[PDB]
Amino acid sequence: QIMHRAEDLISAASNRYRITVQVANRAKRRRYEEFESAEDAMMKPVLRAIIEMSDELT
Amino acid sequence: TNQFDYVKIGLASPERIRQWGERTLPNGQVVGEVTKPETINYRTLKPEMDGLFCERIFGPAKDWECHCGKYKRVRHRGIVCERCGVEVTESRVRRHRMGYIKLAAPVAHVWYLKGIPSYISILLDMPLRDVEQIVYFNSYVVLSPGNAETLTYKQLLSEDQWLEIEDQIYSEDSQLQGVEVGIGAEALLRLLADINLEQEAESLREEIGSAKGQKRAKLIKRLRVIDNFIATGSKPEWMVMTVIPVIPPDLRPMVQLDGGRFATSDLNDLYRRVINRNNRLARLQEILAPEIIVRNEKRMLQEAVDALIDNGRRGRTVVGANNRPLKSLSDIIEGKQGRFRQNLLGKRVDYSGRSVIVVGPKLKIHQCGLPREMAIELFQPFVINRLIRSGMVNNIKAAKKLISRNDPSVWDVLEEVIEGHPVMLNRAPTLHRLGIQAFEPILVEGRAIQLHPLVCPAFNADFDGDQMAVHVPLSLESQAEARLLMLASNNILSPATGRPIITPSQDMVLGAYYLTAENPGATKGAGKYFASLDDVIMAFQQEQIDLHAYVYVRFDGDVESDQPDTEPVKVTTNEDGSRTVLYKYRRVREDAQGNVISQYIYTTPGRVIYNKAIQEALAS
DNA sequence: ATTTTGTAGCTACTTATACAAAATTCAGGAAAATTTTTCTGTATAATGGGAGCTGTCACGGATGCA
DNA sequence: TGCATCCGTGAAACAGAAAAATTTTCCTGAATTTTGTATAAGTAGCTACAAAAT
Repeated sequence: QIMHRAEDLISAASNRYRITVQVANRAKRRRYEEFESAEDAMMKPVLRAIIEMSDELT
Repeated sequence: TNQFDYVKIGLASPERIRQWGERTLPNGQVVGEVTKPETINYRTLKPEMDGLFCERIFGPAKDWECHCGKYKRVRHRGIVCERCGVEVTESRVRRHRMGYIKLAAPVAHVWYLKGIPSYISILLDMPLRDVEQIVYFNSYVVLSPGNAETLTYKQLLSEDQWLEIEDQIYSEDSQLQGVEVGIGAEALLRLLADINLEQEAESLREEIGSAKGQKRAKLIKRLRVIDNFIATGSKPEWMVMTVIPVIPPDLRPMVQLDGGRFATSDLNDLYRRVINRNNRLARLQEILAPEIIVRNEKRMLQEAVDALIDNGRRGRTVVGANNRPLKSLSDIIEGKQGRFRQNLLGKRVDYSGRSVIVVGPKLKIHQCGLPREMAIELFQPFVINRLIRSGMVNNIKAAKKLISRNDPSVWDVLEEVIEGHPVMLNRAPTLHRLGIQAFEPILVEGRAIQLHPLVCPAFNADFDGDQMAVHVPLSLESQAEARLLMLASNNILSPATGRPIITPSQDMVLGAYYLTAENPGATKGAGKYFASLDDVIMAFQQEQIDLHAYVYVRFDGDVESDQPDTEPVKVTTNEDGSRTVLYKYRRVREDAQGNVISQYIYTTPGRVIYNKAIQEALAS
């Protein structure tokens, strides 16, 4: 689940920083790109970013 | 960030000081200087035109408005006023201009002077009460010329002696030596400025090898300064100074107060003082008053200056209408409250909210209560955004208004804005990193913050009235790492020690205790038998057994019992797999039967709960 | 069998132009008027202030020393 | 010279004057509309008219 994904995400990746930031900017793009595509009000671009980086990417 | 790399601490030579306020204009004639100590006019309130708030040298307080007038709009910007020479440039140009005072007398920087090493002295090789005398007009010095005769160099003529130096007058033999009797810093000046120093750190270093068991400390010191100076471009003379910078006015702001009264700033005060003293003194030499006034005078000036720099340093702490020591330049950037330490490492941000605190049962961990009142404001904008997204709100003021109307959205949209959006909580200033973590803001009614027990220890909270404080993160990136790495879930254990820190702590322990204890006499459902399914449970709601009641339970897994028993006891040697064997807890079937076909555990029906409860929470 | 369609047509007929001085006002100037700010004097004689505060430290210095 | 003390840290005058200012006036001047006013056609009208569809 996203929670365990969020865990697995950084349970087997680069510096926990290093990750984040790239999670971050990603979502940044996930927000910039697809700007207000699917409302996303619920699945924050960050959340997206995470899942698509903690499961999709994995 | 990419504007500069390193800073360059140092001193401000009189050119650089006067280079803090030139504001030369296209009429071509320089300014930045202030010829008046007074502040805004009495009739109107405008800033004189050469006082502590002269616009034309700091800037038009009224955005694009030549103090003269004629222009009251950005339209007139680069263009200035002929008549006033006001530099029309909005108003933020102030708070940064600086201006300065040509000094009618030099002043040995308090800092270099009464300093721990009194560098001045360190370089003058002359202790205080001697060089300290020289300022303060209190003695004299021979001067290099003054002592070219019987006089001995750096001999303090004080005054009586100095007069005796005037005695034995040149009307007699000899007395052809020179002058510069050091009554004032004006001479300490050319002391400094006298000396060369390339010889120091080498010709002086001649010593340093020698005098093996000599003072040593003295010298090397005296070096390292010197050396330093020469190493930098520092000529000691720069230390005394001659012209004074001046704070962009508004930082010494001064302000109309509603009731009409005004908010004077000690800055302009110290200042203005030294102005007078100065001017006046110039008028004293202008009127060629007999010294001892003018002398006195300088002395004063001197320390007016001084106090400005640093009140209370040396002479008598100035005490104005504030009915207390004033607040010199130094001290506003010093102490516990020097600029540094409190506005600067500790500023005082918004997007926050405090409150009392209260246990938030029902609400799980990694969540927080949140009152509705505060949650709005914290989230203010974000929400309005969502308005406009949903379109319900058109402009903002639209929103604004609607926000106060608490339309359905206000308590509907919001919380969609909100979840996901971590928040950070903190119980008072907290060194510990875990002292503050990330949290999911869930709305809640009254006004407290709900709060989870498991996290309580970390923050160390009572609930006797503590309070906490909230902040909220913005960039999205900054959200990320809330989640990612402060989210109060994921931090279980003390960073100071692998130990966990979440730990069910009180009563909840004793729940568990009491759950799992071992009431003696346990009879109801004691010595009973069970086989998975959580059977025994059912029995429990049907009280088939007692919460506290030893009973066999089919469980093929492992115990741990405490009080290990591993070895058998009283194996039941009968038939197939019937060694079948006891244990202080177990009871089991190996041999022919198999390996462990039987597996009844001697455990109370609580403990089974517990075990269960974990269990399922854990894997599945 | 009138009517609407016409075509071959204009004339009336009316924008359009552009100028245009005339208004017609406005701004700035200039005073000038005056109000407010400054400046200066003052004659018996007069000749050192105020305060208090009195409970850490340290250190390095502490030169100062005996 | 280690061993004093001992810096000072982290916690109400005035009248007389004048001169300023300033400031109201002006005025004025110009600059700036509007309107008059042409202006000039072209015109889009419009008004009969005519044959051929009710």
